Amino acid sequence: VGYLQPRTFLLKYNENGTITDAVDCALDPLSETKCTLKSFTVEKGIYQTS
Amino acid sequence: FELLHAPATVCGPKKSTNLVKNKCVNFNFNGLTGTGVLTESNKKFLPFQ
Repeated sequence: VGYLQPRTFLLKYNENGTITDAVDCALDPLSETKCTLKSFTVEKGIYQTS
Repeated sequence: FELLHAPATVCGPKKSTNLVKNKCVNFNFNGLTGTGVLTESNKKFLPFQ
């Protein structure tokens, strides 16, 4: 039994519209970086969060 | 009543016509209008969408 909480997810659709990956934001410092860039590959360097 | 939030099931006194393809005529599906050529598409959708 679990309760749903309002979070931020980045849905990744394939060639058929099936959700195969979802990255949750507002949890880890690495996940917050991918939330702004809206991508899955983050290069090296310093970035801004909030 | 809401607008553009659920599939058509009420509508009003508007009779449906035929379907013409390969033409840049107007169309209307569940209240949503527009202008474009209705062609073929290899991609498929979902039954609950």
